[PDB]
Amino acid sequence: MRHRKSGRQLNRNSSHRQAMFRNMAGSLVRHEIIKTTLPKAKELRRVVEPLITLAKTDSVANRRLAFARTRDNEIVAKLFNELGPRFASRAGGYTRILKCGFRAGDNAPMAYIELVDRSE
Amino acid sequence: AVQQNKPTRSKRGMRRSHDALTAVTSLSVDKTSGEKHLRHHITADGYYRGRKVIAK
Amino acid sequence: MIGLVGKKVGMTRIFTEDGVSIPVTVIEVEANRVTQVKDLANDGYRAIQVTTGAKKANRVTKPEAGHFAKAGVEAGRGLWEFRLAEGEEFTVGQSISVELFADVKKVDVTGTSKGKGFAGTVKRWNFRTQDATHGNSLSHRVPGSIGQNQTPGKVFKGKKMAGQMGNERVTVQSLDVVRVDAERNLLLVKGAVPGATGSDLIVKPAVKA
Amino acid sequence: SNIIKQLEQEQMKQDVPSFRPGDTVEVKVWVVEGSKKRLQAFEGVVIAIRNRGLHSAFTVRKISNGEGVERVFQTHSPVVDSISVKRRGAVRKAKLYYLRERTGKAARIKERLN
Amino acid sequence: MIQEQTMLNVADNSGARRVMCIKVLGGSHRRYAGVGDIIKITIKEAIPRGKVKKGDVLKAVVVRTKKGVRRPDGSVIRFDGNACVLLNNNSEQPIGTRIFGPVTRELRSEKFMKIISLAPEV
RNA sequence: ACCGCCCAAGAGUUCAUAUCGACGGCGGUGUUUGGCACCUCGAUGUCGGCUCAUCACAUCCUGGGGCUGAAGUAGGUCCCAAGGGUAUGGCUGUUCGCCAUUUAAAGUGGUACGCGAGCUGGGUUUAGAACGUCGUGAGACAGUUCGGUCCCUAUCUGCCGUGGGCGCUGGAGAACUGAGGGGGGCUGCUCCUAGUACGAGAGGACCGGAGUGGACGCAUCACUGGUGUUCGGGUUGUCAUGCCAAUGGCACUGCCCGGUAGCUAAAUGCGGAAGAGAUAAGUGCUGAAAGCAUCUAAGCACGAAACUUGCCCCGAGAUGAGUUCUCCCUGACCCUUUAAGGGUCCUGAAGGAACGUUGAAGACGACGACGUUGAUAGGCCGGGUGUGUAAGGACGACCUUCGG
RNA sequence: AAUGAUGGCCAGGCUGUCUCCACCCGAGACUCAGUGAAAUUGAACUCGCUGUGAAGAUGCAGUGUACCCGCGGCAAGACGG
RNA sequence: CGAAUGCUGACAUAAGUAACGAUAAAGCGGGUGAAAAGCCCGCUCGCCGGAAGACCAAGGGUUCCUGUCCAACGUUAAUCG
Repeated sequence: MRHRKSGRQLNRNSSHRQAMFRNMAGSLVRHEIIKTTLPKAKELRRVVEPLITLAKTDSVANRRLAFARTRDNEIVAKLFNELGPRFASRAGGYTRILKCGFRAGDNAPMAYIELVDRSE
Repeated sequence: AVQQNKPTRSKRGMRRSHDALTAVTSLSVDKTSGEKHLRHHITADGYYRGRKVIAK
Repeated sequence: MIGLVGKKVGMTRIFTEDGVSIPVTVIEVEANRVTQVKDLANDGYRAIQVTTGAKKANRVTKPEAGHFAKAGVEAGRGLWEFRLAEGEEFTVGQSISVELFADVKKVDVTGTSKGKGFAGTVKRWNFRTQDATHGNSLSHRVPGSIGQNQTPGKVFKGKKMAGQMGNERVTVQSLDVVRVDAERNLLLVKGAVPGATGSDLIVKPAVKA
Repeated sequence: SNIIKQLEQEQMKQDVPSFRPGDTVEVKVWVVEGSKKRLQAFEGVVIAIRNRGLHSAFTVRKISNGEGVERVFQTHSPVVDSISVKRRGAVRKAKLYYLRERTGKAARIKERLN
Repeated sequence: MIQEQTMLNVADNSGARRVMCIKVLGGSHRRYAGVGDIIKITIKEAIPRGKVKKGDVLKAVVVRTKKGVRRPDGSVIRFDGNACVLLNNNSEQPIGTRIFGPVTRELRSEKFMKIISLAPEV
């Protein structure tokens, strides 16, 4: 039964579902790349991509908001200052999906996700 | 809550007959160096859609 | 007057002049087409094969292309036979209008219902509940007894058992008439057709007379 | 969605009045009495609002000389002929379920006369 | 919407403030009956000098149930509390002589025409 | 034992079968109380409740039909007829039972006195303690009261759904037949034709026209709600976050006031059927046999919800492989246990497939849409659910001569 | 008198105990990876229906029906353990 | 020597299924490596705080530290213990 819903369960707790995406929230700004599980990365897009729409707005609230989730005012200071001019005029498409194997530790499907422009 | 008579040898195969593994065989051949790479996957050299992404 | 079936657009509550409420089925039917002869002549029983809708140029496959190429027709979403009622009778290839429901006063609905997968038996057949307390031993929803003892000792075929139900064709006939727009090709009917919304469900003039 | 969009884009009401969750409300609902038609009052407050267009709602809470007969109207069903405001309310939230058990001497809310 | 032993208030001047649903009329298994339904019920109290005494039993002509009342547009005029008006055995009509509070126009058919003569509401 | 029936006292006001019957007579079934001990004592768990059933018909209502000491009504009785239907509470472990009140009406019986590898344990056969009684006791009572442990991860049969494989004598994509199967067969009530028929009168029609049930099955958000821990606002303290401004957490989401879209019923449409056939009961047609005659023996009409059609749906692996529409396409060698033959050089067509972006399709599978071209999904511009007056800047005044 | 995790009954309050169930959040149940058990076991190519029989049949006589093999469920039977 | 619910030794069987020992939670850079989720450093999270902190007694017998190895052990991998 899942007509018309959005989100995921992912063996994970809402507040932690809430949180466990958190640290990334500013994080992958910091290095711009990882390996990750695609569905999570897929969702990480859904985790990040929707969050990345944040990447277009600088005023007081967001400063709390980007600090608001992932609990940090580090990365927020970054975007406030630096990345704004990067994606001036794109209808999205700020990250890109690249398949890279399977975690040798667990057979899980490996995935590199990176900013469409990336470029730390 | 148990079998009541011990099954035959031959049956055991048939139950095992659909569990046969399936081969991939759909290899994809890249355009830059030609290193065999899975279709839709960055190469072992980290290549996909032809370009050198990442860099390792 | 053969029936006309559409995509289960959705539904509405149709509003009137004097306090009349009409929550009606909403459905899409394009200009229909009968595409072949079925009768004595080539099969011995009479039927009218009908496809409606459209397909994207590249996907009309040569034999079906030939099927439509031999037909020389646009692609439609599916070919249906309307069994010829001695006034019913068609031959290949005609693109159809909807006037065939001039009065009807009742039509059908038959098509894939809402997706459900393994529905619960409590829902499929309106079974009962056991009590939720006073020593219930893990049986808040089981079906309970099904059959007899050392006498016939077998399970009668057809027994209503819980499982997948719905999400499939469903004939809905003898259905009051409310309203249509031929100019828009909707069908808006007091009472809402089965299936998933957006479905096709066989809408035909009443067979219960 | 573009099917009924034109279908019922022409069936939602034409000139609905002012209310909030807690504004005073009275749906003159043409009801059956004898052999002639007339208008009979159902004056109340909104405790619950539904911004859903034609199938929406705007709530009326009367007091029926002690026990009301409670009404969930259709703003956009022509069975609601019209609304005539006696006063609006001063509300905070969306749904004034509190408007009921609040009675008599305290049952009032001030006018949000702004 | 009156069911076995439904809490029952009284809309009448008989004194009894007490009634309780025990049997619906009109057809077997009739479950949720109200509005204009008549059912078998029993009186549990009255006023001191009323026309009924503790224990007298009768049926019902409903005028209120917590479920309120539907109307032409799907709209409903809904009841706040389950208060009712009983009926005679033979003459029908509420055993009383003065009735008060909401009834239902759905009881309007000239059979309960007696009440519809002089009410404060409906 | 029960039911069934045979005789005819007699009754019955008449009349032995309107409806009863002496004394005697002959059956049927196998359900009550019984007999017998052939199987189970290296285990076949007891009473009753709860959910789910199923058939027989010695017919409860409905249907039909006959008769009747059956005027309408309401009975009594006999033949046909098994499609559908078949109460809610109090009292006690109870079944039983009784009782209160309803209805068309609360039919009788088999199935290990159905059903514990689906539930419970209140009763009845364990250890504690009591009273009456009975014996010197030990203890007993088939006399009575308080308390007290219930296990199974489903091999096979079976049954509900859902796939892979192979064949149908070339391959591929469409539309098919309808052998055969399965769900439905309620009606209550009330109003008009008809206080008319009957019936003195009462009261009460036949066959027919109008309205409502309630139960029941299919359908849908499209009311009405509900809900909705991702949609909002108000709050208790505090962790603490360079301190006035803001956090997040934590406190069951901290408590509380709300709630999309969908999903849903108390909300809203829908249906019981119309139709034909055959009849049946039983009665109706002619018919002599037996000069009559007759429902019978030959040639003629009707007859129920009971059976073949009318309705839905399923449905050619119907191995009897049924029916029509398409279109893909017709390579060089040899060789022998030389033919429906094995092997060497060109060719891979329809299509399919696979990996990718996906949905009211979903356990998986399986299906659907769709594969950059991809509107497939998201992302960027217009929508506006639901919450319900954010936070922050400033502003001045607010407080003193003005604000009266 | 007072007392009681004491016996039996009747009032008030209360509410999903029930007519009659609806939605939502969590942990399993399902797919992929790795490791990896037990009770049980004459032998088996392991259909229904009437009847007969150490007297209640998968395996007897007569008789109808049925392409090969999985996967998710259910618990009448195998006098199941 | 076939049968004694004989005894001892070896191999089947259900099944590649149940199960993987508290519902306090994790995330990313950098290092090694034949080979990082589980090891080290770094930067973030969250939980306990009359304890999941610090110290005696009894009991225990080298488990303490440094180098060094990956057969078996560790309910998986292991540069680790």
